[PDB]
Amino acid sequence: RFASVYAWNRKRISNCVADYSVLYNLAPFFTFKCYGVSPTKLNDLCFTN
Amino acid sequence: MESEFRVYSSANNCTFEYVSQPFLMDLEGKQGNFKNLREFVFKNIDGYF
Repeated sequence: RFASVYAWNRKRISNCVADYSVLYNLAPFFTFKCYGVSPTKLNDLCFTN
Repeated sequence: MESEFRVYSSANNCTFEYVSQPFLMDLEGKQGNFKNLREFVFKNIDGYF
Protein backbone atom coordinates (compact mmCIF):
# COMPACT_ATOMS: atom_id res chain seq x y z
CA ARG A 1 0.00 0.00 0.00
CA PHE A 2 1.32 3.42 -1.01
CA ALA A 3 0.42 6.82 0.41
CA SER A 4 -1.87 9.43 -1.14
CA VAL A 5 -0.81 12.52 -3.11
CA TYR A 6 -0.59 15.24 -0.47
CA ALA A 7 0.28 12.71 2.26
CA TRP A 8 3.27 11.41 0.31
CA ASN A 9 5.42 9.41 2.71
CA ARG A 10 9.14 10.20 2.80
CA LYS A 11 11.84 7.52 2.95
CA ARG A 12 15.35 8.07 4.28
CA ILE A 13 18.30 6.19 2.77
CA SER A 14 21.73 6.48 4.36
CA ASN A 15 24.90 4.48 4.98
CA CYS A 16 24.09 1.60 2.63
CA VAL A 17 25.10 0.31 -0.79
CA ALA A 18 22.29 0.93 -3.27
CA ASP A 19 21.75 -1.40 -6.23
CA TYR A 20 20.15 -0.16 -9.45
CA SER A 21 20.77 -3.48 -11.22
CA VAL A 22 17.29 -4.72 -10.26
CA LEU A 23 15.92 -1.59 -11.93
CA TYR A 24 17.98 -2.43 -15.04
CA ASN A 25 18.28 -6.23 -15.20
CA LEU A 26 14.65 -7.16 -14.48
CA ALA A 27 12.39 -7.59 -17.50
CA PRO A 28 9.13 -6.40 -15.81
CA PHE A 29 10.59 -2.86 -15.62
CA PHE A 30 8.78 -1.86 -18.80
CA THR A 31 8.45 1.78 -17.66
CA PHE A 32 11.68 3.66 -16.88
CA LYS A 33 11.71 7.31 -17.96
CA CYS A 34 14.56 9.65 -16.98
CA TYR A 35 15.81 13.04 -18.14
CA GLY A 36 17.61 14.78 -15.28
CA VAL A 37 20.42 12.25 -14.84
CA SER A 38 21.96 9.56 -17.02
CA PRO A 39 19.86 6.37 -16.74
CA THR A 40 22.60 3.76 -17.16
CA LYS A 41 25.43 5.91 -15.77
CA LEU A 42 23.62 6.58 -12.48
CA ASN A 43 25.38 3.54 -10.99
CA ASP A 44 28.72 5.37 -10.74
CA LEU A 45 27.08 8.58 -9.43
CA CYS A 46 26.94 8.82 -5.64
CA PHE A 47 24.28 10.83 -3.83
CA THR A 48 24.53 12.20 -0.31
CA ASN A 49 21.06 10.82 0.52
CA MET B 1 10.91 0.48 35.83
CA GLU B 2 10.83 1.91 32.31
CA SER B 3 7.78 4.08 32.93
CA GLU B 4 6.63 6.86 30.57
CA PHE B 5 7.31 4.98 27.33
CA ARG B 6 5.28 7.51 25.30
CA VAL B 7 6.33 11.11 24.71
CA TYR B 8 4.53 12.05 21.46
CA SER B 9 0.97 11.19 20.44
CA SER B 10 1.84 11.34 16.72
CA ALA B 11 5.03 11.55 14.67
CA ASN B 12 5.11 15.06 13.21
CA ASN B 13 8.57 15.42 11.63
CA CYS B 14 11.46 12.99 12.19
CA THR B 15 14.62 13.36 10.12
CA PHE B 16 17.45 11.00 11.13
CA GLU B 17 17.53 7.40 12.34
CA TYR B 18 20.61 5.35 13.20
CA VAL B 19 21.26 1.74 14.23
CA SER B 20 24.53 0.10 15.29
CA GLN B 21 25.82 -2.56 17.66
CA PRO B 22 24.61 -2.57 21.28
CA PHE B 23 26.98 -1.04 23.80
CA LEU B 24 28.27 -2.78 26.93
CA MET B 25 25.06 -2.51 28.96
CA ASP B 26 25.91 -3.72 32.47
CA LEU B 27 22.77 -4.72 34.35
CA GLU B 28 22.42 -3.12 37.80
CA GLY B 29 25.71 -1.95 39.28
CA LYS B 30 28.00 -1.73 42.28
CA GLN B 31 28.87 1.29 44.41
CA GLY B 32 32.60 1.91 44.79
CA ASN B 33 35.58 0.60 42.84
CA PHE B 34 34.61 2.60 39.76
CA LYS B 35 36.04 0.08 37.32
CA ASN B 36 34.46 1.68 34.24
CA LEU B 37 36.78 4.37 32.88
CA ARG B 38 34.96 5.82 29.86
CA GLU B 39 37.08 8.22 27.80
CA PHE B 40 35.37 9.78 24.78
CA VAL B 41 36.71 12.39 22.36
CA PHE B 42 33.81 13.96 20.46
CA LYS B 43 34.83 15.73 17.25
CA ASN B 44 32.98 17.21 14.29
CA ILE B 45 35.14 17.62 11.18
CA ASP B 46 33.60 18.63 7.80
CA GLY B 47 30.19 17.17 8.71
CA TYR B 48 31.52 13.85 9.96
CA PHE B 49 30.80 13.33 13.66
